Amino acid sequence: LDVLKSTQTVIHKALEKLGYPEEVYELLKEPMRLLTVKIPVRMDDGSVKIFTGYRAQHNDSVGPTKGGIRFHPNVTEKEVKALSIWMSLKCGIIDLPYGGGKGGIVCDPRDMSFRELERLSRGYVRAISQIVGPTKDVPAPDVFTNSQIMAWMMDEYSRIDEFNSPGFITGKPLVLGGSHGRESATAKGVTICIKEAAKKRGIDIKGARVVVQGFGNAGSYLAKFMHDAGAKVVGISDAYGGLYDPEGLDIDYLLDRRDSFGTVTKLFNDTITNQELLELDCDILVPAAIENQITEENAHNIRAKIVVEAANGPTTLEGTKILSDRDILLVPDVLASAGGVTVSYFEWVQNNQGFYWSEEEVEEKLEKMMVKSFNNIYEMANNRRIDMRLAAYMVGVRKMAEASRFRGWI
Amino acid sequence: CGIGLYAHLKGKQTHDIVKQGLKMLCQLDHRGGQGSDPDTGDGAGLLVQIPDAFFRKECKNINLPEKERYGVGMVFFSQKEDERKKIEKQINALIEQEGQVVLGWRTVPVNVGKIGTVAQKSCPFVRQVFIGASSDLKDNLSFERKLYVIRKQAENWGVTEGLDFYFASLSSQTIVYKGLLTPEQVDAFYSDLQDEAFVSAFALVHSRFSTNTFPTWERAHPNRYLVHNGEINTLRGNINWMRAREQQFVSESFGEDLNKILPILNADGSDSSILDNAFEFFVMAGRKPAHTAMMLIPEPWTENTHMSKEKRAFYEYHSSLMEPWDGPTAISFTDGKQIGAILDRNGLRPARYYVTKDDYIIFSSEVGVIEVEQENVLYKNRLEPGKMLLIDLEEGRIISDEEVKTQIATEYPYQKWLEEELVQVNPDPESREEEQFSDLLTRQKAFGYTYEDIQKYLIPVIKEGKDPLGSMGNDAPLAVLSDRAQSLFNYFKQLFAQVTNPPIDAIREQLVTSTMTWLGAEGDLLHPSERNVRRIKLYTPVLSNEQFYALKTIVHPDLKSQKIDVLFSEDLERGLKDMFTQAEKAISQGVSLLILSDKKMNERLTPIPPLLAVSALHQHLIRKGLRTKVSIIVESGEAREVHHFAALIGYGADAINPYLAYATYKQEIDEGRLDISYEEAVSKYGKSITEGVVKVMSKMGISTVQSYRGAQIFEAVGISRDVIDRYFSGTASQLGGIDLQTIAEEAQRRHREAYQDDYSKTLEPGSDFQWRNGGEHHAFNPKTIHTLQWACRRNDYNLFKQYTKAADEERIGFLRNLFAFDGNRKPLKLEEVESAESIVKRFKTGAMSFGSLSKEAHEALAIAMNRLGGKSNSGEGGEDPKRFVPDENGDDRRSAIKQIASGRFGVKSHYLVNADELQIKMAQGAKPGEGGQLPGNKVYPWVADVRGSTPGVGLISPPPHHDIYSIEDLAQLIHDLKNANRDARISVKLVSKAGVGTIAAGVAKATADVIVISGYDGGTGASPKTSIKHTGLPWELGLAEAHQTLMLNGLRDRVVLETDGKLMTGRDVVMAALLGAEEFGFATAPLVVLGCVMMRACHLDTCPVGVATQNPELRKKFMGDPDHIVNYMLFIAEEVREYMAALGFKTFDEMIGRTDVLHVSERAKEHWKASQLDLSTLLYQPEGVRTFQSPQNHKIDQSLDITTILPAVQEAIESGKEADISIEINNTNRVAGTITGSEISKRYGEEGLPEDTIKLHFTGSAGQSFGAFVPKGMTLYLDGDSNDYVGKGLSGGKIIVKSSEGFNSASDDNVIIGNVAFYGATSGEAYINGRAGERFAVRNSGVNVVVEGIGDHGCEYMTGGSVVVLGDVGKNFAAGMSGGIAYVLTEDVKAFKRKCNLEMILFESLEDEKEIQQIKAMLERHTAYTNSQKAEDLLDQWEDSVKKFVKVIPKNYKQMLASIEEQKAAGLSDEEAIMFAFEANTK
Ligand SMILES: Cc1cc2nc3c(=O)[nH]c(=O)nc-3n(C[C@H](O)[C@H](O)[C@H](O)COP(=O)(O)O)c2cc1C
Ligand code: F3S
Repeated sequence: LDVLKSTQTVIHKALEKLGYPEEVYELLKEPMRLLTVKIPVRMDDGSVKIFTGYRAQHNDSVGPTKGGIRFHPNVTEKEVKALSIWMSLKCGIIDLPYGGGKGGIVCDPRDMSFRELERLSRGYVRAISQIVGPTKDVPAPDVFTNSQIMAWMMDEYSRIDEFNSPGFITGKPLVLGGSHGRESATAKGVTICIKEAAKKRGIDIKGARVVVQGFGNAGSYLAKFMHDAGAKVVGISDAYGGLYDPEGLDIDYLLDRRDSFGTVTKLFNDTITNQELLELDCDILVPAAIENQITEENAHNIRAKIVVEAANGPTTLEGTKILSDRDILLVPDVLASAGGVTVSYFEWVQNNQGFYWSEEEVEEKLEKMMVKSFNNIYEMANNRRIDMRLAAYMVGVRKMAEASRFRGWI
Repeated sequence: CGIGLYAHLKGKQTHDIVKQGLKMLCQLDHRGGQGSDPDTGDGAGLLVQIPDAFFRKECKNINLPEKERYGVGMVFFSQKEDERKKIEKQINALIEQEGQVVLGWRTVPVNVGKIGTVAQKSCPFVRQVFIGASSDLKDNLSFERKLYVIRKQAENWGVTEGLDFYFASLSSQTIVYKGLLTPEQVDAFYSDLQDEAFVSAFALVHSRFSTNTFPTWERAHPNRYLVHNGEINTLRGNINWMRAREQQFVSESFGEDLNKILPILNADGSDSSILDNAFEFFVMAGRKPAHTAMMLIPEPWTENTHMSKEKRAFYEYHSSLMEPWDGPTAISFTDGKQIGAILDRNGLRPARYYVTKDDYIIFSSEVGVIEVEQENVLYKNRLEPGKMLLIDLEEGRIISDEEVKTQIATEYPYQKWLEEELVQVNPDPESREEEQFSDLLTRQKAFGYTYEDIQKYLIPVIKEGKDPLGSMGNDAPLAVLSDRAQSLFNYFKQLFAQVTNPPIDAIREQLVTSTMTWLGAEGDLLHPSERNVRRIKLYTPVLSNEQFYALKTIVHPDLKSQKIDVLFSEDLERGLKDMFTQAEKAISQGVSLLILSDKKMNERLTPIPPLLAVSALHQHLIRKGLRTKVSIIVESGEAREVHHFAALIGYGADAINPYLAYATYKQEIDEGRLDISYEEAVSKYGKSITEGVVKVMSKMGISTVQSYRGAQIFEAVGISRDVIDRYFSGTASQLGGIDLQTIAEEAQRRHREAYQDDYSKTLEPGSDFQWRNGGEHHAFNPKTIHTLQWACRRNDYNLFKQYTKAADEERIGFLRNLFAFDGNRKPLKLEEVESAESIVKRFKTGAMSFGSLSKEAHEALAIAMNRLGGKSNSGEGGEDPKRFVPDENGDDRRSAIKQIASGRFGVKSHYLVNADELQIKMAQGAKPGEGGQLPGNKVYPWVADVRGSTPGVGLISPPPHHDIYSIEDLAQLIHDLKNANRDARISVKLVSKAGVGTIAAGVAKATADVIVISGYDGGTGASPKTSIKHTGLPWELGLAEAHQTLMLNGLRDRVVLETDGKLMTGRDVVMAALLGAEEFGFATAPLVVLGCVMMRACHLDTCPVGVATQNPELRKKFMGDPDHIVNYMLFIAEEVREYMAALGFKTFDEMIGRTDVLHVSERAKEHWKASQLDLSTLLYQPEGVRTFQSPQNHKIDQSLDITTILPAVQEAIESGKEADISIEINNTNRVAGTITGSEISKRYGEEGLPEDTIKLHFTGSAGQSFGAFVPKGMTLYLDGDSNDYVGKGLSGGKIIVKSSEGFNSASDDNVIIGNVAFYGATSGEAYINGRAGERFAVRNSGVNVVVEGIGDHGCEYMTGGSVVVLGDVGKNFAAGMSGGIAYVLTEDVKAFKRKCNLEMILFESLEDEKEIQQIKAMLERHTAYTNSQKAEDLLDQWEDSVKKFVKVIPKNYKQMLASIEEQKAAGLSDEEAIMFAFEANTK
């Protein structure tokens, strides 16, 4: 309910700090093209139910738009617009040629079936094919969406445009023309960011104590990368608890025994709750778990020098203020979790070029982009006495506002 | 019983090896028992290579080709000739059409007269068939494949015809002889063996035990290829999975021969035959024998940190395509030119083998099987678990297991395949939604929830991290008899292992467990590559809401998902058929995961019982050969107990999503109770349910969830035979019972009531584990309780009669209430029948744990029963020796029944000799397949002193008897106890179960005088609640089956059956007697007489009446009196006598077994579902004798003890004078010393004699359980090597074991003791000059030992004493060690850290001067008595040795010792200091 107002307020703060007039705020508060469509669908029983669609292009002054698609049964226009603005901020921070956007459908993948999902996606594309194209829009994977849906969308856009357009949609399967490393992008991004933050703060990465709560694919890949680099992991947690060992935890063995879900806790052994896990001694803390964990009570108990919010807004304003007062570096989530967007951009570039890179090349390009962006934001945040979240928002809005001013819409 | 082989490594052949193998079999014979007559052969056979020399010399009419280019067959025929020649022609036709040329046929001469009567009667005819080789068959592997094809086709044709014939073996390198023969009879019978023309490389052998007295020639092994030991507990799920994969096997080596070989296993065959069939198919498929053996019997690959990465990947890959075959087993297979030997994943059988300078490996069960030159013996090793003893005749070397395993693992890139092809289903963290229905109460009532169930089963799980406990085991009537509507789950009772296999533990043996579950579709087993492993794998069977939604939302084309509505309207058959149609349509489309959901259920659609639906789907899928292509996930609301969970997994469910339980937790958290967060609560519930599932698995012994998944380990009680065959095929049911229509009516009634529910918004209180007025009826209602108490206290007979009437009539409580007398006979006067004094001598009090009860209550029970003249009992908690002397007032607190439980707490020479009878607690009614836990808080000093443990230390009683790994070991223990107390009667305690008749027959053959059948209705001090409710069966079925089986086998006149469990009335006593009881046990009723109010809080140790609490404050409130118990027993006897007058029976043995006087009451017919039961099984009397007359002749005579030792030692023992003798002992002599120890203890007592009074010498191999129950003052110099269970139950004295005199190699590095040593001992010394076996010093409780290395699981459950290991140590050392010390020598400290189990042990380095001096003195005595070079070198280098030693001590033991030492230094008395330290520790 408050997501749109919060986004507008933070955008207003960033614009005020920049010093641009109010015309840029007036233009950027609201997405420039919101479309609501109704998608007919045929169920297995033969009955027809109508799903409500959505699509929002926050801005396209920079160039082609981009956004994900969530099959979340509570998706609404306010959430869609807020997510479009958020994606635009991500693109601005990473310095991509994207403007920003988001789509969604009001449905329930749980009760929905396989062929019915196929037909739903196909009807969605038939509905919104007019305002979507290689130079106008670019769907991407998101909540309740993955490679099969990407492939169906690609196949249908090929059918409707009568010519192959692999670069039309990102996140495709490898055989269809996908990009390698699509699953470890977030882990690689957070690895680069933690490395650079440690370098800037003087904390030696060699022997650095690390805690990774939340052991999904992101946590597993981050732990593996930290172990490869040299830093020791002194804590892991998952849905079934956690562990603790000041002198390493055999990340190789943990990954070898890693199951489908990433659960690692023993059966007949006591576990440590995340609340006490946060308090354990460590140099860097990486909350990548349920949101609203760092608050006033645990702000005084946190001990890590560097906190990276790989998740979406795991902290709160009070916790951010307390950490800033304590002089604990806080990495914004907008920069922490941009690996997915960066790898999607690389996939789009590969499709457009028609030639596919390799894992090493993707690694090098991704790390270069991440280090450059992090260095720029760190320099700006130290030049101006502000919080890193404010610096991230300000940097993200700078490119969009300046491009709009050049293009003369204002 | 056992196995054996005498192989020459280099390949040279002679008749000497065959003769030595026959001698080995003859020596092994002694292990088995006696059947109907000693001449009968329970089963034995011998295996050799093809004797081409003898064949060419003898046949004289076959042009035998070269060695490898033909095969030899062995066929068993009936006595008739028409079918013989018909089958001969048909086999020739098979060979001709397959293209091979038949060389001819031969008849084996046989000596029929050299055989016992039964085997002579069943003597089948033998003919050997010679097969030819065509030029196309270049390779002997192809030749063997064609021979296997021919054999399987012939077997298929035979079974189709219905004839009775068997192929003993058909191979080009193995010919097998076997039958119902004793080894001394085999040579005479098979006159071929006597010829001096045989030349073989190896000679495998085996002797069976034949649990039942009716075996057949075919069943007895050696099988076609391998010899098998023990039993397989997964042989139903095994067969189901194998039949499922049968339809889908495809390969190129067999071509189209799979159609011919479609039946790959014998359904009617036993475990050994089934294993041989499957193994032979796998190895013929194109895999190496070692590779397929490793595939079938894997090591513990999950939870083990001592395994290499290549091995872990190997086993992870193979577990994904083929399940493990758990159970006690010692495989020893062959393939003509290669040999192997394996133990199960837990190593539950002994295997010790020799090596000589002439390359003569002697692998056998025991050590002294044959005479060997100690100057030529080279290695004395043990086949440790997870180690492959592999031999290759052509190479003539013992190929090392490490390199075999390494190269097998590296043959393929399994690590890369696992790393790459695994599928990730990482859920979205932003897709969270705490689901709610808004009809929580309605759904809960529909699925049968109760407020009692919630508040007593769900909150306690979260609070305690484990399943909640209980006491006073279930007494409610069965679901089939209960009038109240009950879910289908209550009809199914869990099962457990009694004999032929131990119930393995879980918490302490976590390294062996494996909870990995695979979801998806298996690939081509015969040619597997990456698609067998492109599957989802889970860590726990249970699932959370987020996980379930992720699985459903996965849209990968290979891993599809389908949802099937498991609901019905009127016709259950229509519903099941429709569900099958959806399933098969989805499979045709290509799905791999099925979701059975009970959601979307309204007043018009009701849910099928999830167990029934899952079983029907699984059976249909298995029958149609598509189960391997799908994965059945189940989402049913009625899933909240570990019992329901285990039933679902066992009968097919891939995963469970207790959405109803999760919603209930959400509602409670929203309300405010259970303050813990929702996610933490969900995780804790999942972990607890997985722990419970592991516990249920451990009860049976299946250590793998994957194996248990196929395994059907439930016994329906009240389901019709037709329904069982249709949907639950393979399940055991005795009485038939309700039908599908009745089940549907019950479900519809429950659903309609729940969805009506138009009066209140509350859940009716449950009555499963407590009594609430208007709820489910219970046996002990307050009316019965206080009527019984009043009658007993008043000595009034009318009140007792009213109590009996109330307890028996007005309801259906048990099966025995459905029996009624005919009423038309000749009554006899009360003065003409046997008397009450004669009645009361056949009663028992049942085992009563001293820890569970109070001293006052226990002494009252004992005094009452002893005064009455019956037989009291003492629980597993031992007994203070002060009770063995009558008091001045005449009271006698001595217990006539001394119990020998798994703990072996108070087992001692005095404690055993001062007794009248001995029991062996194989299991109890409540917690059969589980042990116990007595934490520091509940173990008081006045209990610890009696139980021989430190005060305030949490004791652990292992579930299984570590001395009982099979019926042979049970017989050995029975003999040991009889030798310990020649003047007592041995007893065993079983529980009613399917096959209990077979187990009883086996026990009777094992020569147990008395068998006790205890129903699950019996009580218990503490046990898990689901184990209370859903374990065991009523004792009526067990007693009936045992009596029928025993008296059919002919051994019923050699044992004395008994009964106990809710024997509350003389009517119950008469029912038991008619069913075939002889003596009865009353435990729950005496407690009620004494003052117990059935409050069900014994586990809490807070009894308000002070009957089962150790607190002195509560004990002061006790009010019992032995007079009340005497009155109760007298009233029971008088009522029984009145019924004897009514029935006109003159004497006990005259009435016993007269089941013809029983007929079903009309009330059973009136009952709406109980009328569908079939009672002819219990109402049936085969001809025979029905009373104990024979004395159950033991073999105490002719023992070396009585023959030689005692006759020259009576004077020494009686005069207290020193005496020395030397004796030659062979493996046949089993115990060798327990008799002298018992004599010493009886003559003197606990004090014993001065140190080193009797110095017995010994030489050569010793027998099993050598030197058991040796008291203080004795000394057994055993200058040789021994067998298992050395020093069992030691109670003082020394035991010195040194290698042979002619053995010059590293005796400190060659094993010299069996698996288990010093089990349950209390105090003594020991000096072993060599490595020990697996589970060394299992329950040491004060015995100091010195060993040079030990096996695995060593020092498992120590509670005192000390151990000094001068060498390496196996994995999982000190698993559960709650006391004592272990000065373990080691060099690689970190490797020792990793090997040890870190749960409950703290490590140090020696700093105490007293500790150093004690170790130095122990090593000095060790060297002085042994002359060990390792010990001498350690003494020389003491300076380095003190630094290199490592000390291990538990935290609680260390803290208690420190506190008591501090108090003693302060200067307080021992008792007060102990009490103060205990209070401080357990505040
Ligand atoms: C409080 C209590 C404790 C028991 N403890 C043991 C025990 O430690 N070992 C055992 O074998 N049976 C134990 N039992 C079971 C009885 O000894 C006996 O085997 C039988 O179950 C009693 O049946 P009943 O309820 O008709 O008296 C116990 C029973 C009760 C009620
Ligand atoms: S059930 Fe147990 S707690 Fe006391 S009242 Fe009876 S002995």
